[PDB]
Amino acid sequence: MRNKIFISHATPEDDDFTRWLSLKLIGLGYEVWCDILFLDKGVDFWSTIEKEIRENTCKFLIVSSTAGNKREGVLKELAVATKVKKHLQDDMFIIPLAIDENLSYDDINIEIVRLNAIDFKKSWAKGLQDLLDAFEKQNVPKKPPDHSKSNLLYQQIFLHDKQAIEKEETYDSNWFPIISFPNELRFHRYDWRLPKQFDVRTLAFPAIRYKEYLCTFAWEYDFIHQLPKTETYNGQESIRISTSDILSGRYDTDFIRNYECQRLIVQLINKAFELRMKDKNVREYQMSKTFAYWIEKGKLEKDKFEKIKLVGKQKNKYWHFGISAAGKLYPSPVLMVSSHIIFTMDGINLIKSKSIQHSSRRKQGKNWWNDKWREKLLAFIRFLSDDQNAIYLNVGSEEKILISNKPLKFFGKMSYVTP
Amino acid sequence: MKELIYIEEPSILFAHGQKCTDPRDGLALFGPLNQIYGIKSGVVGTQKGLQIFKSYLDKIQKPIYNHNNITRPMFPGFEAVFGCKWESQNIVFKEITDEEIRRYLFNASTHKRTYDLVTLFNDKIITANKNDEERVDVWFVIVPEEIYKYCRPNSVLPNELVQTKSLISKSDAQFHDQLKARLLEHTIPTQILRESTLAWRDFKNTFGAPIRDFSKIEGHLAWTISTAAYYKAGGKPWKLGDIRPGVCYLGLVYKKIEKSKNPQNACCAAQMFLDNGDGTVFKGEVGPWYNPEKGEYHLKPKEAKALLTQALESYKEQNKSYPKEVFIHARTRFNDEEWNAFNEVTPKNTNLVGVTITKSKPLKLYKTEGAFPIMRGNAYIVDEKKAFLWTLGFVPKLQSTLSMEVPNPIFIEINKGEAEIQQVLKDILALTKLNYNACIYADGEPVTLRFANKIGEILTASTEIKTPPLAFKYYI
DNA sequence: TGAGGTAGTAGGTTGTATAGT
DNA sequence: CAACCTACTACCTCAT
Repeated sequence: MRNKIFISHATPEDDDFTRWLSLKLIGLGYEVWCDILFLDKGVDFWSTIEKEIRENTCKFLIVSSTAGNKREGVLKELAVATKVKKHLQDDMFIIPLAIDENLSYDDINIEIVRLNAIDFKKSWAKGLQDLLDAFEKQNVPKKPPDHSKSNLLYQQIFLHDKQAIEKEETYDSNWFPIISFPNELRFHRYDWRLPKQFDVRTLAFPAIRYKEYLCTFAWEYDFIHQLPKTETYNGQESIRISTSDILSGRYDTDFIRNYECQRLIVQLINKAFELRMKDKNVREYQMSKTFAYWIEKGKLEKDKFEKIKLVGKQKNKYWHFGISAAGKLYPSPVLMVSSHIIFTMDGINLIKSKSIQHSSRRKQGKNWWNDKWREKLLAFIRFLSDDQNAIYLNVGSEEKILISNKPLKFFGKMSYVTP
Repeated sequence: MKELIYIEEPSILFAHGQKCTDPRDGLALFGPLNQIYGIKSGVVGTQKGLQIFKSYLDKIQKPIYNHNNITRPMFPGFEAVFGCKWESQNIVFKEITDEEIRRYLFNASTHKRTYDLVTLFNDKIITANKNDEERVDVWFVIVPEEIYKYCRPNSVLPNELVQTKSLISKSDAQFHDQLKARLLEHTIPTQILRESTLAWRDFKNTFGAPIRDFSKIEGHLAWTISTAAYYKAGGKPWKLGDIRPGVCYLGLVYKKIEKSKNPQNACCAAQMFLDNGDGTVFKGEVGPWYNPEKGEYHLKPKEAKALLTQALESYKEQNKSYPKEVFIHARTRFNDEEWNAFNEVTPKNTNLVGVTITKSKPLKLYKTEGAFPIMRGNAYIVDEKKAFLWTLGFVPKLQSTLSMEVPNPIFIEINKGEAEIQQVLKDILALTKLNYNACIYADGEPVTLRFANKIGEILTASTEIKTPPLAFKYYI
């Protein structure tokens, strides 16, 4: 028998409403039919509607909107509906859904102007309630309400295209692994050789004052000119610890615990970074928690490195790409490189106002996406590298810390579908 | 080359027993879980504050679309989605004229400027509920614009408008944080909105342009406001869909008191969530928790028991029995002296685990092909007690990211206890969906720590309060 | 003087265009 | 105060 209910809609201005009602209705016990539900490759697109409107369609719904009247297909779908309205001879076979407010009485199509309309402008429900009372005032064959059938189309119709595919893919990280450390970390009982008044950043080599010692990767004979009276020191007074015992958790003592050593190694890497940086052709930017390192304008050819831009302008302002390093030991001995954007007025002279540096960084930074962050970050560390893949961080005249610019990748499954 | 695991986006259920993935999409399709039928609106504001409230409440019956509907779906209408009807002519009004504003607001000192205006609303709100027997589901506060700019710290009142001087120099203060505090002994639900939000068309700058550009996002606003309003009236729109029942989530909160001489005094709070997220908040008493040497907050074995029990026994009344699993979320790692305070009161049956969720700066993950970042749900498991989770990044249904750059994961470490880590992750993810004050696809931080600081700022604003266990809808 | 860390503020605009060296 | 996220300062602070 004729039970299927059609909904003829204005595409694509008012496709939003049909998506709201058809799913609402199929769960309320109705077997509905509309051209939003079926994806058609078949050469006969009209052959479906002209058939499904004539024998099995019980009511016809047309959206009386601004673009409802004007669209070609909409008034042509309606043709058969007023043709069959003469067959069963029912005055209210065709019922409109008035959704636009601006349409006066004049602009509405004369086929439907005099027809018993339904106001949806005030509340979409308050019309829907006024509509399905007529569905009860005329006996429309409808099954009891079951919303289990409602969203099964929703997962198939709209959510089917936009869901978690099973495509495997690789992601690149900003964790940069350490090639090799020096062999051992040595401590020196300097006592009176190092003055209480001497700060260790001046040392020209990485050094952290300990309770009685000064920890360093460089050997005790490395800095004598910066700090004299070291020449009296003997090598047997130093307590030495192998590096690979520390990160392997094997070492723990009563005078120093390994979790304390692990805190020392981080600070030495950073000081090692800053020192080697002044050898590497970058201006520094004084931030709160670290120093930032960026490239001056024109210090590379056409401000591009490996066809990758690293320096551009925004409006009058000149923006550069920058980085800031840091250490971490778990899970792996790695070097963490964060990205930053510095702003210059002419290419060389920083903008002193911090207010501009942040408020104009997001004005630019929001514009970038996955491609441009990885492209400019992974290009910048290649620039700081000394040979091909490696970076030489000088922590001794003969003991160095080597870092690989190729960040460790992450494999994964179930990638999203890229638009 | 280490690989990550996908934590499948868990689902939330809706009315009629069917569950979905987006709380905005399913609501129009199904509606809220338990449904009340009447919401009388209690208004407190100026005359202009009325029609601004009248016109907008008149407009949420009408649909308002977004600029990119594919990314934040449309709003059909209140009566259409939630079933409850919200009428404009159903207004209970207690007026606070602008004439009362200028007298009580024009003060030299910010604290007496804020306190006197907070004083004005408390009497007009409490007495409006006391005298009139009218059951008001929620009381709505329409704060005029000229108060928001003038009633915070670091925003002094000009040397011109003043009409009463401060009587001693300066030798909390935020309004909606302070007003919310003196309405805690009176379990009365409140929602504060400025005139700048509902009527952004009127207040312009010099250039003839709106001060706050909502033209693109006018639809999504109907989602945030009209969802959070329905909740405080007494109806929870959605549970979480699939859960092993009998599980508890406790969210820890400290807050250092800057006004005290000791750098350890803090007002502690413990927020519990179950499946619903209506939840309950149990106030912990004040004591020395800030360790200024090490920097982290820690509890004293006395308050941990008086807080877990006052919390857990209320679960013995919420469900008829004791909990089987309890997960404790917090910002800092746990030392040993604190956990023996918890293990001592915990039933011998109940397994207990503490979890450290830090928004640290450990890793970004740059997708190797294309301008779009990795999709939410990837998670690096480093060891069997620590793991990385991407709460931000790309969302496949939405076709837009949630972070406007390469996302930042949150670091989850099982500091105490021992548990299957992948089960915490599949559960921590599900604690993102649950956020009533805004209907969004997901949060970045789980909901157990979402309002940590906003809860903390309520307790410290009034010290003499004895705040009992109260639901969350009285705190938001 | 720097150490680390935590909680106060500030600013931007609702986000993957399309003309054109 | 619609709200999220994500950056970054200077401030008050204690400790070494």
